[PDB]
Amino acid sequence: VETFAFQAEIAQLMSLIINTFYSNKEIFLRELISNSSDALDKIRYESLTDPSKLDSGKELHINLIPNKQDRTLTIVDTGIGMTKADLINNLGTIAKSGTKAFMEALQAGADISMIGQFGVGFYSAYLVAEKVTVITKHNDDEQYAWESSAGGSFTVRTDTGEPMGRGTKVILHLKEDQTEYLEERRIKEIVKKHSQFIGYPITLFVE
Ligand SMILES: COc1cccc(-c2cc(F)ccc2[C@H]2Cc3nc(N)nc(C)c3C(=O)N2)n1
Repeated sequence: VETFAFQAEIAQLMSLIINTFYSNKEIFLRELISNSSDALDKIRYESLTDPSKLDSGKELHINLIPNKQDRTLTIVDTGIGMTKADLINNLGTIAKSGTKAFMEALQAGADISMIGQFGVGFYSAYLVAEKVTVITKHNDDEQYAWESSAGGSFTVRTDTGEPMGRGTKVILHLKEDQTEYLEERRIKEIVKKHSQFIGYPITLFVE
């Protein structure tokens, strides 16, 4: 298990998300579904010039899986996935610029729901989760588990768990007061409200 420091700017963003009073927490789901959709668009387009990129799985979809026993909501996609370099180097580079812009927008009167416009919507997971675990597999790289409970550090390890083919699984370990996001009716309401035109099947699993 390797432990890494977030860039100061990203730690600052995470603290803002965790600490700011903001009741409209439900937007985390739209942000993660949007990320999944982008990842699916990316593998689909790449496969037009290299069909072998789908050898790791042809089906392009999103699953939402609540588990009341574990108190987790998992968002699974069969998108492009992330390499180790993405997790430790590349995504932090884009996150730095997006965070700066988002901060400027907030000072000028924007609100937290607009986070996705700045390309850093992933961190909205921390509106509802005390810990986020991400399992990811990109073609030609290993399966990794990324994890963070904020506090300025994240971990990465090679994942020896259930092989996933290709894609990303975001596992939200929900805060004690955010268990509404495990309820079928609530998730259905939110998907209908904010994610109705996503161009991939979204299957809401039941418990
Ligand atoms: C999903 O897990 C993680 C872990 C660390 C950082 C990010 C991240 C951060 C950003 F600022 C902007 C974008 C991302 C991710 C968001 C993402 N989600 C999904 N489902 N799939 C992919 C390929 C990505 C991706 O390419 N980038 N995402």
